[PDB]
Amino acid sequence: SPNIEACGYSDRVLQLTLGNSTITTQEAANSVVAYGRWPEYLRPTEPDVAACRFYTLDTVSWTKESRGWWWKLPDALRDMGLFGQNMYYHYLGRSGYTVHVQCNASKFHQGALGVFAVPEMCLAGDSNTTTMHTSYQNANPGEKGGTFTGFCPVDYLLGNGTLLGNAFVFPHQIINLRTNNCATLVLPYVNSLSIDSMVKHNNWGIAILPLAPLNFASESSPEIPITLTIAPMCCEFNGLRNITLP
Amino acid sequence: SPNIEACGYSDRVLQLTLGNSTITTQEAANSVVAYGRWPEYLRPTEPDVAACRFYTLDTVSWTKESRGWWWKLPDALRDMGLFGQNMYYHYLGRSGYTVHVQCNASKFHQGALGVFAVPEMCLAGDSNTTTMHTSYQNANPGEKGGTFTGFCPVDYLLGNGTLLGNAFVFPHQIINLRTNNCATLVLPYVNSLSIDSMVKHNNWGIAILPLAPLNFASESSPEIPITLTIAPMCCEFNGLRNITLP
Amino acid sequence: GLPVMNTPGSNQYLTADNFQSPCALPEFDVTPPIDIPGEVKNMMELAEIDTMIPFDLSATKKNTMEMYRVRLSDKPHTDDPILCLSLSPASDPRLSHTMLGEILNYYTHWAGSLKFTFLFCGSMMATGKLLVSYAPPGADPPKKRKEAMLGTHVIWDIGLQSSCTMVVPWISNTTYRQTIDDSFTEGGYISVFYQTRIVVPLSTPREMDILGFVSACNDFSVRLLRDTTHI
Amino acid sequence: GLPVMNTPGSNQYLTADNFQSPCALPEFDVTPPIDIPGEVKNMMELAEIDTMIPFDLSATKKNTMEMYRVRLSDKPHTDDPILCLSLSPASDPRLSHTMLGEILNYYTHWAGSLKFTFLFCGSMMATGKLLVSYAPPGADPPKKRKEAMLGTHVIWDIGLQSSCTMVVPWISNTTYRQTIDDSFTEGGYISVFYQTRIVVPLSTPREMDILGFVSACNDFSVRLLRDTTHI
Amino acid sequence: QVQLQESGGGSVQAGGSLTLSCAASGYAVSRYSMGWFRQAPGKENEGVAAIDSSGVGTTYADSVKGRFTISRDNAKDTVYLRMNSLKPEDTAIYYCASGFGLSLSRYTYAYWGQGTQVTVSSH
Amino acid sequence: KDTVQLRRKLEFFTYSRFDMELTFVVTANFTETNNGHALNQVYQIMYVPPGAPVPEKWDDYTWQTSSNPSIFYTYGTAPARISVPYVGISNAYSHFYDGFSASLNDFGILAVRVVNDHNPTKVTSKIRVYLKPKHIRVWCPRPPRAVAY
Amino acid sequence: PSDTVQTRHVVQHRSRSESSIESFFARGACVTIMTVDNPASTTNKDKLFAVWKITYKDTVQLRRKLEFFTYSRFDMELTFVVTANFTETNNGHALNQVYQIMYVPPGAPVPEKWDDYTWQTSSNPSIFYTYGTAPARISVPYVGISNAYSHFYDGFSASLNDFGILAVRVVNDHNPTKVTSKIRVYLKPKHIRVWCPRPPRAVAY
Repeated sequence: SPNIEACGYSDRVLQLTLGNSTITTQEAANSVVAYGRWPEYLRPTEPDVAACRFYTLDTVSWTKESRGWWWKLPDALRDMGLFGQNMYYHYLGRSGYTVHVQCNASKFHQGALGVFAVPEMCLAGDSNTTTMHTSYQNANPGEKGGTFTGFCPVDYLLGNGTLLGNAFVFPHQIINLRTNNCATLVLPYVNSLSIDSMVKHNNWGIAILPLAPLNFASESSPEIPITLTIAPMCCEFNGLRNITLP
Repeated sequence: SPNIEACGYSDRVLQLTLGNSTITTQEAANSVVAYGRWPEYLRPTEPDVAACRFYTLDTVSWTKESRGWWWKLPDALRDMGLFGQNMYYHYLGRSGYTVHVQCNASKFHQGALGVFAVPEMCLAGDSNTTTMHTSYQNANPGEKGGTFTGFCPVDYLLGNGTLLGNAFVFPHQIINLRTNNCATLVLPYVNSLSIDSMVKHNNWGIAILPLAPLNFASESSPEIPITLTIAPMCCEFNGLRNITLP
Repeated sequence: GLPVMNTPGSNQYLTADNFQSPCALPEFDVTPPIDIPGEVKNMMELAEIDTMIPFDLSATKKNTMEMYRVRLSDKPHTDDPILCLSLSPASDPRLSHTMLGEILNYYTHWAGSLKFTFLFCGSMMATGKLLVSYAPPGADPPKKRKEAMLGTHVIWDIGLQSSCTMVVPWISNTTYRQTIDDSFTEGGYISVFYQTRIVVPLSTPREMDILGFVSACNDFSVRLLRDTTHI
Repeated sequence: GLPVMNTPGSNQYLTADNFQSPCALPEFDVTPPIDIPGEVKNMMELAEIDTMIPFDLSATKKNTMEMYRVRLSDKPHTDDPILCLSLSPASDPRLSHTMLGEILNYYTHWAGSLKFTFLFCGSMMATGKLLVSYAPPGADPPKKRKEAMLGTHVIWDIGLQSSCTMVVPWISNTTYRQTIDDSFTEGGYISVFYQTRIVVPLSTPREMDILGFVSACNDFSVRLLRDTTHI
Repeated sequence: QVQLQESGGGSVQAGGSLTLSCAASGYAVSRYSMGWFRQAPGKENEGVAAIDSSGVGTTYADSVKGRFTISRDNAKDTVYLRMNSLKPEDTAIYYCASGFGLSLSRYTYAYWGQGTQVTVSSH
Repeated sequence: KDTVQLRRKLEFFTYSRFDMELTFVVTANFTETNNGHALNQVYQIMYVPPGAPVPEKWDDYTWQTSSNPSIFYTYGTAPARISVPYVGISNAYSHFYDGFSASLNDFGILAVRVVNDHNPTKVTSKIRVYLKPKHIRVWCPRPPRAVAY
Repeated sequence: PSDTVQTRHVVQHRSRSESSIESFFARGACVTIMTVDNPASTTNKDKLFAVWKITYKDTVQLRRKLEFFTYSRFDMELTFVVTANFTETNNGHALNQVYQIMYVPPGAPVPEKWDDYTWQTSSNPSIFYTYGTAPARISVPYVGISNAYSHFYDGFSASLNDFGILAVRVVNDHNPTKVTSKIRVYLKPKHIRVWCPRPPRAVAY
């Protein structure tokens, strides 16, 4: 689906400095808007830059054995400064996400990463009658995240009971080592309501699985790191409660 | 039905030179358009003269014992240069036919030939439940053709179970020895589809049976020859496959 | 609810009715029709198509191709017609097996004109003259040339023109005639005689044949749809 | 009361009908709908979305992620294709498990074009050329490069562009084709061969993979809604 | 549903001839070819022999060439893999697959058998 | 092709398109000479579009057909009636087919069972189907089939 | 003809009306089979009432079809095909019956006994279907609490959305000859809208 061919190497280093953050993106161009919609305001307190700035999660090692990785939103960013706060001090909250996944290697490494953003991504446990099942804490692995396997999400079953090959229905991009180094996914707020409670309900779900294995030239770096930078877009929350300071 | 009386002898020798061919028709006038329709293009690769030119089948002897003869289209012309090729190299194919049947005798021979073009002419085998029955090869006797009898097509049953006398519903002309020497039948493409596969399905069926016996003055030529010249009209085929050369 | 009253005829099933019922497959893409040559609009059209009459349905010649071959043999000039035919559709075994008759066995009446075409199938050199005769309904079969000569007749010349066309008119009592055997409404006779005789040069076979055709006209119509299908 | 007559079809229940019946909850405030991104209008739209084909459904590789990994190994230049595929939807186990096929198992026909996209997943430095070939319906499977070369083929270069897109056209006898196994209407073949060979610098792993995708086009349509659900 | 019943397996001697067969259900064997793939303990999907029912044009792998013989039956819809003169390297769990057709490649097939274990036993 | 009347009538032509209107006259009766009782029944008629799974057992999943139409005719009322438009795969229905691939065109299959369950007194029924080809069009006529089928 | 450029695709639409959403679900399928009865004897199990929670999740046909999407809004049209019969091999009689079907809106008191007050429901709808006529039909509009019905719900609070509960009993009283009945319910989701599609559930449920 993502049959693009920007250039191949590197051209232009154009940094995204929003608020306090700074990114220095590989370029800027080549981004996918989920379903063709930009995160908009409810048609409330709009913090903007205060909440709307780049936060970086923990970097994870990609290896010749890796089966995949997964995170939840806003869940992961629950331990992020002002966005971490505003999440616990309000009963409401809707937010967009600029999932900017970067992965650098050399002209000598080969493989392919597919960043899949699954809206309402519940994980594997074939009890249709009683879903949710796995405890609040397991279902929410924070900023460190969870991982796929060959709480148990099977890779070819996308960790939900449906053949991986059809995953390509959800918004995605393929970080193919020989071409792109970056993945840009703007995910607008998707839920059954106009606004809801962030602490309990998980909107999206970033799942990066390997479509091609990792092969490194003779002897080189045994593993390569993948980084996930996420940012809250056009967010609002109602309404401050006894700023119950922890 | 064909109650015409051109002249009786010969007037004008006007040759039909299409592409590489040359005919030298008895005249030109006196032709029957099947149902009042001219072979038109689908409303594709149109070869024109390359495919659209006169090809002559094998000449057959008409005798005082002859019961009749029959051919299939495009079947007969399956062994004809470019039209023979284009038939096997394409999965499609629709075509018109200018069946120009000639028969020459003297002012001393007497008899009558009725050239009947039966659209979708399946041959005799009274298994309504299981038609087609007779093998692909028998059903397709090529350019040499098949013959009626007193695979078994009964003459008075037009070789299909219906009384010959009613054959006059299909387009036809009567080569009556005392008048006409030539028969011209333009048959437009008739089938359940807009275009189909020629190799498997037989559009028309030229059937020439004797309506009057052959009687020759004292001692003369024991038999007279009948010739069938057929030509593909406004034909198209889609789409060249690995020009799988034989 | 809107005050409605159920009248007699409710819950019955008239086979020949015309009502709008539910369509089992909503939004189904029907394949569009193409102009395949030869579209038929009405049955009377198939009748205006000349069809060969099987004249000689003799003991051996019937159910064989010979039934279509009327042979002019070498016999004496006897005013005995070479062929005679009853203009009585289903009330005569000859007009019945024609496409024309095949349309008439599905109705009760028939009106208008009909046309008999005779095509000679003999040597170009051969010549002669024949008299095709017509005797209107109720009249006795013309058994002599002189007899047949008096009525509507065409003097068909073999020597010149090969095909004769005699259009049988509408000389009928009832505005609509019986397709069945009735004396109140009985056809008539179409017969051929030796005006002259057959003249053949040299040693060319002295026996040739003639074919016959029959069809309807623009004014030919039918009514009261009936059937006759057995098992 | 207004004279009304009950015709046949009254008191029956057509599952596929469309009638206005009583609304159980009068004046109920229905929650207004919001523009939640991703509204679907028709099923054909989900087909125009490229979906990865599980090419290698081998004994061990089927029902595992390996079914999606076509590996270009280090073997001799034998005109034996690296991969061949039948353009016969439900009549071939590979095109069936695609989102495209998943739409086709709910209809009887399918029309229009389809597009196969191949994405190379090897070292930037690695180069070579391959020949993606297409053989129209009814034609025999191209088993040699020379054979496959004659027909519609794309010469896809690895060295330059990473992704090839070959749009399979509409070369079909019937205006509407069978989604079932029929010889009257059988797909064809899409196969890949070593135009050149694979060239890798230094000591970079000599075996990489290629992924495949399939989707529909704007002219792709379906008909006759059917099902296949078991217990 | 197309079924291929891999029959003719077992533990024979080194040089011990052993024929294989597969009953092809669900389709007309002529529309398809048929081949063989072996996989040694913990190794990879490797080819051995394959021929097309219509053309009966042979094709073997280089290492197996000579000793192995493939032959089709259009009457019983079965293939016969005459693995003659066996060797300790021929100890690989075999598999049969109907082709589109025709030759021994990576996978290039679709219908796969359950798997029959042949072990070229040696003293 | 099963009956004769409507069969020969359609044979005067080679090609046709026709809106097929169908009506079902259901009639019941007790079989055993017993003063046994039965409650007014319901029958399920099924027009299954051509090329679909033909039901075997009256228990199978294909008797639920999420997509295929069904008609629940309660006995004792006006006979059931459905309209199946031109369901041909071609541009016309071919009465006489010349060439290879007699299945004709396949207008589908009808399946009927008693919806009401097992009642001690066995009641047999007979469904008579009628066909009215409204909006009919035809092409290229042939001589009528003289003999018997 | 033969061509493999790389254009968008080729041509424009070609008629796709019978494949559209509304037309994809325009067919009503079986959703459940409720079994009541009118016993003269004290049978506490089959005791007149039959309770069933309104859920598509019970059957397979209509279930998998709805699973290609995550969100949906739909006017739920329901029809009830009631069929009766005598159980005992007796020439016993029975008068044409009446049944009471009850669409109880989500989050209300689910009837237990066929005697309780909640079977009178001053507010809840009811349908009195006399046997031997055209099956009963009601229309329940979008009764969701959210802006859409969530087929697959991710997070915590499977109850799904709750479309209510159906209860049916025989209105006619205790007749010596026991007659059993079966109510077949059908669901037609007219005016249906959907959002964010997922890969279809491959296996069994």
